[PDB]
Amino acid sequence: FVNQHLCGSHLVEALYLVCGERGFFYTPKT
Amino acid sequence: FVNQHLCGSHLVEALYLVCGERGFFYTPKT
Amino acid sequence: FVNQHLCGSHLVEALYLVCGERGFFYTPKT
Amino acid sequence: FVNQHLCGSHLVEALYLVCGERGFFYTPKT
Amino acid sequence: GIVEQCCTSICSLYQLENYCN
Amino acid sequence: GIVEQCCTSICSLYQLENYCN
Amino acid sequence: GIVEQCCTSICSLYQLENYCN
Amino acid sequence: GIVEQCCTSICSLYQLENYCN
Ligand SMILES: [Cl-]
Ligand SMILES: [Cl-]
Ligand SMILES: [Cl-]
Ligand SMILES: [Cl-]
Ligand code: NA
Ligand code: NA
Ligand SMILES: [Zn+2]
Ligand SMILES: [Zn+2]
Ligand SMILES: [Zn+2]
Ligand SMILES: [Zn+2]
Repeated sequence: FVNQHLCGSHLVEALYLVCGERGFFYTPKT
Repeated sequence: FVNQHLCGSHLVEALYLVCGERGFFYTPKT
Repeated sequence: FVNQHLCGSHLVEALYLVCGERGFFYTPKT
Repeated sequence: FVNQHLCGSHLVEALYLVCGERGFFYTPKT
Repeated sequence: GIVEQCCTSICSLYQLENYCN
Repeated sequence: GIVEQCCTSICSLYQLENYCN
Repeated sequence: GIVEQCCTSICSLYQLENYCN
Repeated sequence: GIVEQCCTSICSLYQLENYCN
């Protein structure tokens, strides 16, 4: 995997690349 | 004509900003 | 994203003097 | 280890590389 | 739908909150 | 949530393979 | 509880008082 | 108290490990 400290459009967009057609939830909240 | 795959990676833009702190839900199925 | 690991030092740097006789109370978890 | 007198700001910066993700406090009073 | 309107048509940043987390 | 794991530190595919449906 | 704001934002000799010992 | 042990004289990584929560 591209192993990095991802943030911004660097992250959640990448899910849809791997997370598939199921869906996802975004918790910005630490 | 209808590329959700692109709509999904573009919208995914507008999903994060508007809901960057409240976050968001998505299901690519739907 | 922002690095507090670095960023904090400048800060953990500042807690001491400005604090004086009292000193500070930190927690590197939250 | 490095061992010397440890006073002023120089020390407050020591518990940062030694204390970890746990947390800390600072008491200036000897 | 969400995949019907925002795609063949554009969406305005306000209605976008309809489908938020 | 995810940030402590992935933005503050690096997250691998299967570490977030848990974040989806 | 300050480490998340006083990082990307600016606080000096007057706002951080809130979190000092 | 905290300083006299490490500042006046020398202090060691473990003698210092007690100054953490
Ligand atoms: Cl595109
Ligand atoms: Cl960046
Ligand atoms: Cl820096
Ligand atoms: Cl000196
Ligand atoms: Na982009
Ligand atoms: Na220095
Ligand atoms: Zn960037
Ligand atoms: Zn695009
Ligand atoms: Zn720095
Ligand atoms: Zn000096």
